[PDB]
Amino acid sequence: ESPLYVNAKQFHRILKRRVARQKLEEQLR
Amino acid sequence: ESPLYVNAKQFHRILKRRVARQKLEEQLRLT
Amino acid sequence: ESPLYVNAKQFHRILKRRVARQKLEEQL
Amino acid sequence: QDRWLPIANVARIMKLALPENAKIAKEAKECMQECVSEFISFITSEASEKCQQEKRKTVNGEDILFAMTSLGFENYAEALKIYLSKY
Amino acid sequence: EQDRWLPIANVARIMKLALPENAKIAKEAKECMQECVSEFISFITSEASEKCQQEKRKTVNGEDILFAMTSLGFENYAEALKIYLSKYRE
Amino acid sequence: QDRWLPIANVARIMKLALPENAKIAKEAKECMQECVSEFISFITSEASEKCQQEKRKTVNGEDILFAMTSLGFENYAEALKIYLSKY
Amino acid sequence: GTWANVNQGLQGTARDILTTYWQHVINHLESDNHDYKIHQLLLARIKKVMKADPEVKMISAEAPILFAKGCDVFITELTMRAWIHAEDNKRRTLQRSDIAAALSKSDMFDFLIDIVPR
Amino acid sequence: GTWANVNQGLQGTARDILTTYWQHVINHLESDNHDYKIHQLLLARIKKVMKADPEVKMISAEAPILFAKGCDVFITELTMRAWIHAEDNKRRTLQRSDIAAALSKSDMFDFLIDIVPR
Amino acid sequence: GTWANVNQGLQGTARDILTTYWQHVINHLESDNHDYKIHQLLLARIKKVMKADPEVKMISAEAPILFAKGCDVFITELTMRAWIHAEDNKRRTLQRSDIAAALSKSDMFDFLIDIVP
DNA sequence: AAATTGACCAATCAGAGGTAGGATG
DNA sequence: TTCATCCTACCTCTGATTGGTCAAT
Ligand SMILES: [Cl-]
Ligand SMILES: [Cl-]
Repeated sequence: ESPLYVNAKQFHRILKRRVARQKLEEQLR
Repeated sequence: ESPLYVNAKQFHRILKRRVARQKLEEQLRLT
Repeated sequence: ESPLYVNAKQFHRILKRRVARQKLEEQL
Repeated sequence: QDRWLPIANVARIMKLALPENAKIAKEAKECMQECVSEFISFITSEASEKCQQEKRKTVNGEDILFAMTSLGFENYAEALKIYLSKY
Repeated sequence: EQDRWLPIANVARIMKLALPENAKIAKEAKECMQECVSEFISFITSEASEKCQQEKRKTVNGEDILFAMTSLGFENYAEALKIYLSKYRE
Repeated sequence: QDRWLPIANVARIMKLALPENAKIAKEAKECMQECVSEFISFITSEASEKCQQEKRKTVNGEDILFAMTSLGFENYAEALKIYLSKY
Repeated sequence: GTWANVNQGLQGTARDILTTYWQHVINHLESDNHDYKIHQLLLARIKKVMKADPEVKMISAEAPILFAKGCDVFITELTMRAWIHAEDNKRRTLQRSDIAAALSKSDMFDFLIDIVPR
Repeated sequence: GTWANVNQGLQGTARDILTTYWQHVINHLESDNHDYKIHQLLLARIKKVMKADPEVKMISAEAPILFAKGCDVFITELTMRAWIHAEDNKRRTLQRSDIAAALSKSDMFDFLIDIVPR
Repeated sequence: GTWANVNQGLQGTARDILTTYWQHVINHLESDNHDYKIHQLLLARIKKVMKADPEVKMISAEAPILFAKGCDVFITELTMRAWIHAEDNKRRTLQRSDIAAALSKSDMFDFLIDIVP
């Protein structure tokens, strides 16, 4: 279901987008 | 299959609807 | 569908606009 | 198309006429559509002739009920008279 | 040319204001109204125009429009706009 | 909302990608909208951080391409490279 | 005599049910609170059927309303008359031939002889 | 008399609503502070409609201003007259046929016999 | 190397078709007469997506125009990849599960694991 | 003011699933 | 005959497309 390692070129940007999307959602509300 | 006498209250209106129906087909195939 | 007598105040001006309208349409 | 009532409304009334399990052939729906459409045209032609001959332009409720009686739909004429008197 | 018609956006705006806020207007209804109000202008102007030519005058004026409106059976329009025309000049 | 491209444009591109007789579920359209919107936001965020780190205010074409290359969209970078030089 | 058409041509259980269905219709029309609500698209379609006749000039608003209701009763009655032939043939699917069979049982339906040959 | 056209061909609620509309139009035209400065493009187009007639030579500044106001009233009263037919047909979209129907109720609209064939 | 993403995770005729689609995309981008005025409403909305990120300040006119072309290719190629899964289930309607299945064939799509879980 | 395009509503049509009716033993 | 279980073909009904107007630009 949920893998530890994903695309090595994308992982760091995915983590940052998770943070940025959480803020938007908490700023939206 | 096709009878000579039908419902006496309806027979005339049936003959007229056959005519009115023919004239609708004349226009549809024309136009 | 097409009546003989229309508004008596308007009839003559209607007739004249039918002429004027054909002539405008004559340019094309 | 203007000759026929729309088929979807016709199919809905037929489904309510039948038990839950029942299916209706496409042909059966098309037939019923033509039948109910002739029912309107038929009664309306009668009503319309009586109007033209009495020099009225408007086909009204009484003209439809009178036509149903004339054409041998007396059960329809009496049942619908009650409905019309409330309108 | 095709300068025979008022522009349709103005016609459709006035129509929209005549109807309940949630009403809709078919494109063909707007086009129909546009032709109707443009003949309203042409019809009245033509009457006002003839009288002007028959009395040897060059200019068509406000009195001429109102006079043409009463002539053609637009009496309510002439009477209501009479009030308006007087205020314009004072 | 600002987060998403308008769905009509997305649905139109999808329809052109499928056989002429294919259907698209509402949920499939909405999913593709979210995907292509993140595609923009993901590449833009990588371009935007490099700009900040190098103290630049504007994000330009070569930053979008540099971000596509570093994030593993190399085919997208090399194809659009050709397009950028014509602009 | 004016209810003769309710069960004309029907035998046994079918007579009772069509009679009961007509009692149900009459009870319904006798009720005190009618909407007289027609869907815009059904209303325009009934008028269009009536208007296809050149002899018809102007139609009252009450005429389409009578037909809306009458056509409900007509469809239901004939469908219920048709279904009997489907049960007789121990079938679950109502076919065109079931309607044909239903029409032949009552002279009330003679007006349809060109619409459904049988 | 003078206001016969306000109500000509209307019955029931429509009659009071068109009369109230005309009382509102008259109150407005009777107000003492009119702005006669209407958009350059609308008055350019009004003059162009007037000038399409070869018989017209010179047009006063007054004439286009009477028509700008008169046309707002014309459009409004005809749209309101056509809306009645939209309501009768259980519709919330105005169609061309609602305008045609409204033109047939009053002989004031006879001048439009060739613009809207009916 | 540079075109590994074109057919990553595809086998059979799907591979040749996505490859031919990219060749067709590249010839189009290699053409000399580009019309760079795609609808002002779409470019306005692309920019509003970019500007939803607080880190973004000023955007070059060049950037939305790259994303317009890029987003057309992305949607096309993912729709074509997703269609494969609808064709295998003998369906003519593309479903969300066809987009999900398509995403799982290539790690290029790893950035969408939270968008399509 | 006119044209273009996205969103939306109501009405229609199509396909994905469901059930009938037929075949075989 | 009366089941058991396939298969084929049609109907159903959800849900996608269409047609047309508003709103924004
Ligand atoms: Cl009712
Ligand atoms: Cl281009």
